[PDB]
Amino acid sequence: NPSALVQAMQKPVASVTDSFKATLSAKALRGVEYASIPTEAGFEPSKALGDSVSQYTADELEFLSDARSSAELAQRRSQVQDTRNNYDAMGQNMLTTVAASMLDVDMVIGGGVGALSKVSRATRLAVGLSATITPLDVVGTSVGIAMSAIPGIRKVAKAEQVQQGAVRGGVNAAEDAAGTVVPPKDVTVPPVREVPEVQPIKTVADEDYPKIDIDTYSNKEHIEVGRSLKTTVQNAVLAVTALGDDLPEVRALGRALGASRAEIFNTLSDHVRGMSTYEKTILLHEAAHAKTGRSIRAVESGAVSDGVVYEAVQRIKEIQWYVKANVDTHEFISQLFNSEHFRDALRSVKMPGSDGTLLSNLMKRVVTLFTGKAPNAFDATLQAFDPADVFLNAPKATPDLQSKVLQAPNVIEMNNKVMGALNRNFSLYERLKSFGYKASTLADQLVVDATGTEANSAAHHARAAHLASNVSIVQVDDAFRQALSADWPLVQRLRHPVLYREAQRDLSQKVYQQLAENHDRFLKGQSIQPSNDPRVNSMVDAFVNSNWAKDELARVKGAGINGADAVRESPYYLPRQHSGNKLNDFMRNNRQVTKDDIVGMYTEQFSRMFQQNGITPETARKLGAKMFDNMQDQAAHVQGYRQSIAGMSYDDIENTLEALEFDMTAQYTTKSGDMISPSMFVNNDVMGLMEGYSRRMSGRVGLAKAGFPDLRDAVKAIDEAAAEAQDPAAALHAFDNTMNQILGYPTGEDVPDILRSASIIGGALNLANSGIYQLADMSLMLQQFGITKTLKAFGSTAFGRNAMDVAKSAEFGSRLQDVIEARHVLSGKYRSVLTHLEDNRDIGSLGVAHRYVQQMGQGTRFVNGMEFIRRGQAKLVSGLIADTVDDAIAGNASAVTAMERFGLNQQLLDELRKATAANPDMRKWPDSVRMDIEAVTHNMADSIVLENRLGEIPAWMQFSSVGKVILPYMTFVAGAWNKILRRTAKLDGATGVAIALAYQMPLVTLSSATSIAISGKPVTPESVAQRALVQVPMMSWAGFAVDFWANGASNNLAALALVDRMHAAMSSIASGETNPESLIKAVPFLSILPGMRLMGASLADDD
Amino acid sequence: DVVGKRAQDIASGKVLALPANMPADVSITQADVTAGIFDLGLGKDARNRNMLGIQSWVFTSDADEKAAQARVSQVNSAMNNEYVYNQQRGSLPALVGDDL
Repeated sequence: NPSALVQAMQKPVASVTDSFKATLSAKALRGVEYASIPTEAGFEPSKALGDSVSQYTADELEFLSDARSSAELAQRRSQVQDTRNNYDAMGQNMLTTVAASMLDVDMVIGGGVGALSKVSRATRLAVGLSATITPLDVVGTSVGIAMSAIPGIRKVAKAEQVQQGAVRGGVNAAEDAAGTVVPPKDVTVPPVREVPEVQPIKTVADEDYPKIDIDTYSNKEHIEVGRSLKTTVQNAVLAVTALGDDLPEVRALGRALGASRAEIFNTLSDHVRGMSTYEKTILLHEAAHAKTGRSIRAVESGAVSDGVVYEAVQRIKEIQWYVKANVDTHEFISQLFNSEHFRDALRSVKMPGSDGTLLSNLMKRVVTLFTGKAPNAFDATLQAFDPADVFLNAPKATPDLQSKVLQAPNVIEMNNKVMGALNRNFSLYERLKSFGYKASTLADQLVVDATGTEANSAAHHARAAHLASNVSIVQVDDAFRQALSADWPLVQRLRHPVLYREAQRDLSQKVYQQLAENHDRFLKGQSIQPSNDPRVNSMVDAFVNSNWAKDELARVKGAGINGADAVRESPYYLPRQHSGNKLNDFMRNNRQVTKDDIVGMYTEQFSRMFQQNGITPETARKLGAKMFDNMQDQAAHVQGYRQSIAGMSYDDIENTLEALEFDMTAQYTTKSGDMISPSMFVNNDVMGLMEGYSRRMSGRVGLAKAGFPDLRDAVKAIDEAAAEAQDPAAALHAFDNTMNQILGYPTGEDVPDILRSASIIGGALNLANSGIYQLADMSLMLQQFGITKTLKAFGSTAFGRNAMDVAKSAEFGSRLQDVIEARHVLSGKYRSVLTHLEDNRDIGSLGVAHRYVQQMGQGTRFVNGMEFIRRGQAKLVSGLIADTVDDAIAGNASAVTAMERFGLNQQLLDELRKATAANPDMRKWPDSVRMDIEAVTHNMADSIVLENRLGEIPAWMQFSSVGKVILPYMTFVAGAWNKILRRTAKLDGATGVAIALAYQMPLVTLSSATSIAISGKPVTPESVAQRALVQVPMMSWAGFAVDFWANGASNNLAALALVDRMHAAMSSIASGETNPESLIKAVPFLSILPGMRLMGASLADDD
Repeated sequence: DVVGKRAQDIASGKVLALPANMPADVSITQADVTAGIFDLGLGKDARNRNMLGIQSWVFTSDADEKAAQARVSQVNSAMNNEYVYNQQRGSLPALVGDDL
């Protein structure tokens, strides 16, 4: 009874997750490697572990509770063990665990076993060790070490020398044998000479590796000697006295001081030996400034009330006060040293309260300070008070940086140059402001990421909104993968690449059709019913519970974005569009149907739709013809804004009327008697229809919150701003290109999405003293290493020659650059080839996939990585075809006689030459000859893929000079792959970050080399390495690592979540706080260096 | 008694999980061939009492050595594939080293 009152009046116990904050805490970034495992009905991770739950550290349990089936749990329990084994070795040295927080890719990108726990432990360790004298310096130095170890390279060896060395082993290692079998009484020499079976290999220290060191003394008082070796004052002084036999018997003063900062010499026992007697006395004279360390402690409450020193400080401050009336402590104390007549001034006065000159008693207390022995050594300092390269230096603003391109004379220029090399956006924001004043105001509303105010640009809000969508797109992506996990094991996918693609098109059609019924039934108050195919029910369920459909309709209504209330809502909603690809592909197989029929088809619909408004027949035909002209533009990716300003960009009738309801079942009849209907040309895929909608709606929502809820005034504000600069034409083009990028339209260039980079602008001073510049400088030197090794590798191989040489020639370098950059393929005439290759073949078509499926670990890290290479190779092939077609049209006979192998004839060529002459722009081919040259190219595209598999040059391609560089490429890369797997043999994260760079680095090198030559300057490795930085700054290199780790919707979460974690830390730093947590979080680009080491060094190894 | 104790020791999760890559100590080398592995016991033909199928057992040329060297690597690759397949499905037994 009474115990009821006690519990009735208590307060409820807190949750068991309110504690453990900063340890438990985003599941998508942790289950990428297990995505394609089917779910198990009624599985429960807690009920399956049973008694075993008592052997984990409260975060391993967090990582283990995500299992959805027995196999997933079995694999997670395996990964947790490798995670322990890796960190056991690194625990041998405390400092190395501090640098593990910034250099383990699994922990900084995603997929590791706990990330918060490691960071929250590294911060505590860094704080503890400092009790390299402040917590920031411990973080800074922990990475300077662990990266300065010069690597060793393999080299061929002579067999005899190695065998001699190995024979001196065994001997010198068998003298410890007891020899109780076959005693010495029974030994004899064998009648034949033996020889061991060692391999002929050496090891040699590398020569091009840089000598990396970190500066940690700029922001503190320090002593420079001979203006390297770094030591402390209390260490240097002792060495001077010991090796100081040539000093006046001053030596006792040195001994006394040695028992009482940072020092740098530009082997310690010999540095002091190479000094004259005079200098090494000035070294002690400046070391007598030890007072500063003690003046500070008596201003702060460190030396609370300790006698002697506390009284000496008070009676020095009293004298400091006295001199003002009758004739901070640091300046007075410094003047006592660094001047002559100042001392003479104090001699001509006696104290008002004791015997002795004012100067005499002042010195009495300095000895108490820099010695600490209470109140005879005054004679020594008196005589030490009577040009050398030793000085005492106050803190300076600009650190010492080793890289060439970062040095600047003042703090503003250095800050401007540092941020340029990290983020792409900064150099764009800078270039926008040169267009006068109106541009400057408008620039702040589009691209900047303000750190000190609420009003923030449109790109920031769009980035913030685009994460919410992807958190729900992923849950549906993982359901599609699981629906085909059975019936298609990895081995089968590699054999039948073409057919595998249809297994997805079938499910997409089924699910899309199923979601149409349940929407129309929901909207009319009827009842929903399930289907009889078990996959469709699961796919639909994963869609309703995803919940993004209502979220988007709620968000878009926020801020009232134009005519958005007209839309209707339901959990099964899905937009509607036509597809220009399905129209062309259908019109290719059938040639009885011509343009004359599609326009008539749409005319019938348009005439019936607007009957009540008295639509005259002429307008019906005009609208029918303008639904075809702007449908071809959709397939070729030549659209842009300024054509969808009336409303939103997802209605097919508004976009047709703005340019000056469909039955979808009514059947039309063509000339040949074939029947046709508009349903055949509707879009069907789901994911490609979800991402497109989400990306553009995020861009519209972000733009509204910046102050432009409707684009009509957004256009006007640009037209008015451009008419202020000296060249209005360029400014308008720049702003149009920026707006197209923000809204998510194809600009035709090959660049990463604008949302993936930040434009932080804020306090220059606070950033400099945080120490970020030193860490940015280090990561920028290692580029020299990789690029130098790549240039050497090109210089070595025969294929590297003539390939590094075509790039210099003005006759061909320009075309090779265009082929690498994919500038003729991404949009315009030729995109049909890229579309056909992109979504009609699988990883099994590479050929290289078969050759490595068993060395590489046969897991997800193989398939996830191979898509990146597919999407790399398709662009090269398409660019080669595009180049060799224009060359043929130009007049090169040797190309024409190879073009005709696939079906050209005089009739097509004459018309093509005629058409090209009238108009060289040609955003698209004319309707008269479209369907023939289009088929000619597609036939070629297929053939090359079959003959080129091995990495060989087909016989009929011997004419093309540029093709000699592209076709054999994949054999060159395979060489680097073999050497890396001969060094690690695992394919873990560090190996992936090396393979991706091994594939992607050389193309950048060739493009940059071509770019430098045409500008009439010499091409040296340093020049190439510096020019590469203005194409792919550091934060874009990490983009490739993410691209090789995850694919599709899961990529966006990781790529975006790194940037905000950087902005949120630099904002806090700029405000005035420098918590080491902030420094750790503020440099996510530093993760790829250890992976860089493996690739960079591996290119020097012998075969 | 040993079996009974081991069963309920396994049931309690006292055994560490194996890595994702097979341990180096599980591979087969010449020292294991000398130890007597691949011995098939009694048989009719000389070729049918060694699992590798080599005939010469008294005087052997280098051609037999090359075939043996290739076949050892073949068996190692087969074992690696089997181990990977078993590990991925989460069906590996509670054994280590020589037992595995």
